Amino acid sequence: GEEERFRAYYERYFAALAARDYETLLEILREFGVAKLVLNGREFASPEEAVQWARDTGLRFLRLIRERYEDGVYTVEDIVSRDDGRYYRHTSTLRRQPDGSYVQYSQLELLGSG
Repeated sequence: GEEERFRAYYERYFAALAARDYETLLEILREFGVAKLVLNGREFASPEEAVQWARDTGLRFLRLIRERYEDGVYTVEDIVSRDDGRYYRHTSTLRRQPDGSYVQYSQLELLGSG
């Protein structure tokens, strides 16, 4: 039931981001086995760097748009914002690796600012 595991993990994830609780995001990434994040092609070598990014930008959660499940590939699209008022369409693709860790590929597309 990898699809159920995916969805329950994302509930914990987005709810923690709705609380701006960046440390819980870290524990969830570690527990699920995400070893690496690549964001618009930039390497974040471990969950530490990913959550440092979230804290440093002041990442906020606005809206979930869709979730799609495939064997070893979980795709989510949501809307997020930063401290500086900028809004993004976020497409995350979590890919299971041969050794059972996951790599998250995030694409962030600017939706604008006030």
